[PDB]
Amino acid sequence: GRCGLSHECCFDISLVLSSNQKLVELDLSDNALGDFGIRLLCVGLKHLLCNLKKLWLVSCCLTSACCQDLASVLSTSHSLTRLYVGENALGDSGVAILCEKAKNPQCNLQKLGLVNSGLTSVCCSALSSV
Amino acid sequence: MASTRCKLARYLEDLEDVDLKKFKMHLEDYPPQKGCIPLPRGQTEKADHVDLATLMIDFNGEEKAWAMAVWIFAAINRRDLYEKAKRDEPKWGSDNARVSNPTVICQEDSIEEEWMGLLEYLSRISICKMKKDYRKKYRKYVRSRFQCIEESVSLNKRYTRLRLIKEHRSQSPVSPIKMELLFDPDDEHSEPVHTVVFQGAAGIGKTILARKMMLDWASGTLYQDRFDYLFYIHCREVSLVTQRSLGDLIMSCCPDPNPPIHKIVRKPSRILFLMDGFDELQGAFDEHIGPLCTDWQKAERGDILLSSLIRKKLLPEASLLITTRPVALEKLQHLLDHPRHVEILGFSEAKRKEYFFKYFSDEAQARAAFSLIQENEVLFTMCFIPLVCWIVCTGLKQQMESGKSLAQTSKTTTAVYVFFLSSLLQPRGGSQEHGLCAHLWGLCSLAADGIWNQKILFEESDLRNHGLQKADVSAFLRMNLFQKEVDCEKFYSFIHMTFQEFFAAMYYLLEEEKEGRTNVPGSRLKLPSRDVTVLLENYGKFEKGYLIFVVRFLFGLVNQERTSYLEKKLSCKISQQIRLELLKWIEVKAKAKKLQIQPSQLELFYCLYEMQEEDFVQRAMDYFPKIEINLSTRMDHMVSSFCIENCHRVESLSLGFLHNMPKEEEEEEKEGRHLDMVQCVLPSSSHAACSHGLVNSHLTSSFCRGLFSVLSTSQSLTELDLSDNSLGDPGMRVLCETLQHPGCNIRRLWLGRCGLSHECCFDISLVLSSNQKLVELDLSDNALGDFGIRLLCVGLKHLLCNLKKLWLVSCCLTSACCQDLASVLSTSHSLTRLYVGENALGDSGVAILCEKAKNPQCNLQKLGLVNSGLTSVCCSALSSVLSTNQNLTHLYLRGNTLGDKGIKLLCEGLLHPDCKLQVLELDNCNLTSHCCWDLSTLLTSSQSLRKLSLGNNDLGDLGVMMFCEVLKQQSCLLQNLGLSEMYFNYETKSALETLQEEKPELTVVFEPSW
Amino acid sequence: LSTNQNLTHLYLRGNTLGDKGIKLLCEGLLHPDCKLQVLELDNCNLTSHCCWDLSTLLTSSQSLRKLSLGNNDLGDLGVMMFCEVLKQQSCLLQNLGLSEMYFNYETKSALETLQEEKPELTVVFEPSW
Ligand SMILES: CC(C)(O)c1coc(S(=O)(=O)NC(=O)Nc2c3c(cc4c2CCC4)CCC3)c1
Ligand SMILES: Nc1ncnc2c1ncn2[C@@H]1O[C@H](COP(=O)(O)OP(=O)(O)O)[C@@H](O)[C@H]1O
Repeated sequence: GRCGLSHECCFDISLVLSSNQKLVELDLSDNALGDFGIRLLCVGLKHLLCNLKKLWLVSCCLTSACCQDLASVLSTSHSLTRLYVGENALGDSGVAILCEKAKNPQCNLQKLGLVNSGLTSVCCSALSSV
Repeated sequence: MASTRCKLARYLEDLEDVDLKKFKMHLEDYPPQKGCIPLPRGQTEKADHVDLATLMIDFNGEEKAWAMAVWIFAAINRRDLYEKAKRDEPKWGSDNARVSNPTVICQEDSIEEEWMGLLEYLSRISICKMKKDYRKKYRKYVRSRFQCIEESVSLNKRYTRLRLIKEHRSQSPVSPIKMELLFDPDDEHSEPVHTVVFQGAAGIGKTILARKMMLDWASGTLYQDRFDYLFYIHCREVSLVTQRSLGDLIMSCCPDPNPPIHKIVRKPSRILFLMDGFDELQGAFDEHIGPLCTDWQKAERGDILLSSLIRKKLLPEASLLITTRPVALEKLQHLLDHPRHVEILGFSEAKRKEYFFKYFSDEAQARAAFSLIQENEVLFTMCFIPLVCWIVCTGLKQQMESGKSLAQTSKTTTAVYVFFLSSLLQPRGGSQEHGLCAHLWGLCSLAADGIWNQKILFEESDLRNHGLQKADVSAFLRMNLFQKEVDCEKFYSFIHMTFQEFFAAMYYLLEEEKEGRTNVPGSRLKLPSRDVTVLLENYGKFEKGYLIFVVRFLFGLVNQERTSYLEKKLSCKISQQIRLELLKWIEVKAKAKKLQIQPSQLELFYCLYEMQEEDFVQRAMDYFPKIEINLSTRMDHMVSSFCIENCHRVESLSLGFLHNMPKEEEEEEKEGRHLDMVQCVLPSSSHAACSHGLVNSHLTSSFCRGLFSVLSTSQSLTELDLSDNSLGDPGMRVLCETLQHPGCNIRRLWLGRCGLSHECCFDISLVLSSNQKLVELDLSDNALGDFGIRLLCVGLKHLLCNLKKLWLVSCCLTSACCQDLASVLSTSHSLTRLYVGENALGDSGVAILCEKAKNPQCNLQKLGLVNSGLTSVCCSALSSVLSTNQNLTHLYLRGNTLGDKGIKLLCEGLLHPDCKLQVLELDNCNLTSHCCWDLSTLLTSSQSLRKLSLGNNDLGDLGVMMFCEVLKQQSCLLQNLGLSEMYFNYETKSALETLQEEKPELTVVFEPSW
Repeated sequence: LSTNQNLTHLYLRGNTLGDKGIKLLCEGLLHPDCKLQVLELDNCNLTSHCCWDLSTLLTSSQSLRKLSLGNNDLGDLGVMMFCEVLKQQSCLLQNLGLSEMYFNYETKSALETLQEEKPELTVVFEPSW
């Protein structure tokens, strides 16, 4: 966390997630990476990687786009227990995808970190059903 | 005699420097004569001649200042100045002074109060009165000719801020410049520029815009008040052979009983002519007619008057605004230079609703009808070019006067027109006695003559010839709502030129009222030929208005099923044989000549789009594998998408900016032509600047999803080109999913010179993994970087042996990527050619690029390393590469400095017999005569090489001489040699031709040779 | 040119004539008794329009050997007719020189193939690869 990493690393970190498997927790908070990074990290999250339960990704200067990416992995993730994606630039538009993924019984997530994300009341109608 | 200061300054110039010093001292020490106050020492010494004269006047007054000078000239003994001062007595009026607030010695002094106004009124008599008389009149007059009928009664309420993307110079800043400073250039650039032109589709509203633009500025309205006059001229009244002067043209706008034109002949470039519709110009017009016009008042020919006006040779400073039809641009564009092209677009989705906000009076009228448009998306995408929206709202409005709307069946532009006619011909048309179908033919006959004889303004003079001048046409007039009042004097006309061209197409199918009617109103002659082949033969002529809609509407009309139960007054086998005739027209165009004025491929695609149902359109679409089109709006994207849905097996698709497609020449094998640099000239750093701040919110995931959905259904398509396209990474993701489809079948894909980056390279790597059947990729000139190379490599090594060539030049690549390119080539099966030149690899980068080439698995053959920045230090490596590689045969190195030290190793690099080099490029390599002997020795001793290039180097007379010894050594079984770009005298050429004459085996070429 | 039995060469590069003048040039060699073998018309301010006219003479003229026409508005359509010149077997010309105008692939496209087809005529394209 809090380092200066970016997307090229996220390619390398995605390869690391694919090869370690025994890795159970990762903190990338406060690292200014963006969305492409989330795309590559997701192809990592979905290969020999059910064991990953927690992921810290706050303040990574992430736009809403990444939400399309976070949905698909969570749409297939086996044992992702906690997610911390707050304080990034997702917005109510971004979470509109983040609520679609949560309808399935396969969603083994337990916690959700959305503090200071900039969301408004319009997004509550969605997560209420979630 | 206005200024005494200037005269005193001239006398100060006359004074010698010693006399001037004495004059200053005397001015500072002036004695008290005639109440004269001496100048302060600092002011006198610092002041120049002009300033000192002003300071002398300011200190005491003009009369005292001159009197002081006369005394000083005598005191300084400047007799000539003293005599001149006595000889010349200037008038005491005053010079220009920045005393805006008057100041006097008395404490009360003076102010900018009423006194100023009184003085101004006393001295100012003509300027203000003349300006006032010229202004108010012109303004109110130009203002009251566009309203107050008892629909054209409110115009500004019908504004919209219509789109105005002004063509950026055709070889990013926004600057919409809609109203304010639209004529004004950028910083300086071109201050005296006068010509601006508007490009818009037929029916956009360019005629409306001029009326609005007049109406805006016809009240000042915070428009270009720094511009004095505007001149509206629509070419409906203007015709050939008129022999009328500009003043006659000017007095046409405002018929002044006492034309002040002598005062209108004032301040050129302060007056603007708003010329309207080049399409409206009817008749022949030579863009470079022989006779020339420069006289403003001479009664000259109508086209000649315009000719001088368009060339601005008459009235050299007059500004001009010309609404023009895009198809007619080439005439004026060749005619006139530096034209401010302005693309104008119709209403958007929301704006179309906002038009109904202007139009409709109730939501149940507005909201319900508009809701129908959204469901009818084919109509909705057709709801561009606001004229069609006018048809939509008006026609539906009338339907509400009788019933409820439906799907409206308006899937095509023609379907919009005919549905409008059906509601139009409701009350009296149904009865046979008052059947207007024969009268519909009557107006169609008039419509046909409207362009066949170029008389839009037929007037009562010709309507009586074509039909019932009083009784019947009055209903049609009231149905057409405007046929006479536009001219306002006596002439009669039509609503718009689309209607005239629409009815012109109808008469062709109606067999001219069948062959069993006739009954002409005196028209035994002047019948345009019922044949349609002549229509395509005169197609594209300005004499006939380029005949777009006439031909275009024919396709929509001949829909058999549609018009069968719509008209039952339709054509016969004549239409069926017309289709074959029209089929032949489309057939010949693609096969015979691609270079014509503008029979565009998309323009034909518009035609086939109107003609629904598969087979005829299929035969026509299968007449061209060369599809090179440009797109501007959803409708253009839709018609292109729909037309390609037909047929299959199509070879090549082309899109994007284009208009020039260099720097992408394929070489294949055993070619005499290779890929060479172009880089254009003008893109420079502007291309990179546009790639970052492009924005373009009007371009989205749409405009592409549908079009590429056709490509996903390619059905045995092979080649796709996307060069120069402004397609960014999101569109690239859509294209990659499209390619992923098993049914894409695409063989080659070109995306060079675009603005792509690494996110795409992730998507392009996925595409390479999924297509496999892709055999060639061009990513040249795309600023991507190295991460992209890393992702592209994991792509190159999965289900991807088939890829043989890859173009990656100018991709702003650093050396790092070389570590990546090595590993893939260390494992690549069938990568035949590689182009990675002009990137920032350096000798450090190629140090890896040589390591990979040692293995026998390296099935590479060509190598593009031109302009890569490499130096001699890297030659020691690649020298060993060539001997140890059994497949490389070509190497290109033009523009890269090596020097003879590096080239020395190159000969050793081919010294080994197991070398398979056939082609080498060494032009502009910074090479000298010294190494020429060394390389020549190899050339005789090497049999594998075929062609070599060595231009732009220090070959020298002695060096080029050895090529004769090469010939004298019969081992010179080379195939080609290319030298160029160096000036020499006769002897270099002298041996050249003789040995070229002697040698037919070797194709020696000297480019600068005669 | 018609009335002279000895003149065989004329050089006119850089001199503006325009297609109106060049139109008469074809007529100027229309007479069978013309003995012109070399003509220079590069940089003559010439357009594609007259290319058809001069081409007609080229097929119908046997005396001419070499011609130069660069730095003029030949156009894609105009340079195309040189293929029809080849397709008209009467094209027993000895050389042809065009240069100094940028075009896209199609101009070069037919060039090499017909140069490959034709060894009789020494067609040369200076800016060609
Ligand atoms: C790009 C190219 C060559 O096709 C082109 C550019 O401008 C023209 S044009 O012919 O002069 N103008 C029009 O065609 N306007 C128009 C259009 C449609 C439907 C209708 C109209 C007029 C009323 C119905 C569909 C899109 C264009 C052609
Ligand atoms: N800004 C606009 N607002 C509303 N309607 C418009 C506008 N511009 C054009 N129109 C419609 O277009 C028709 C006239 O178009 P016109 O100016 O003749 O286009 P063009 O000059 O391209 O043929 C009118 O019936 C009008 O309803």
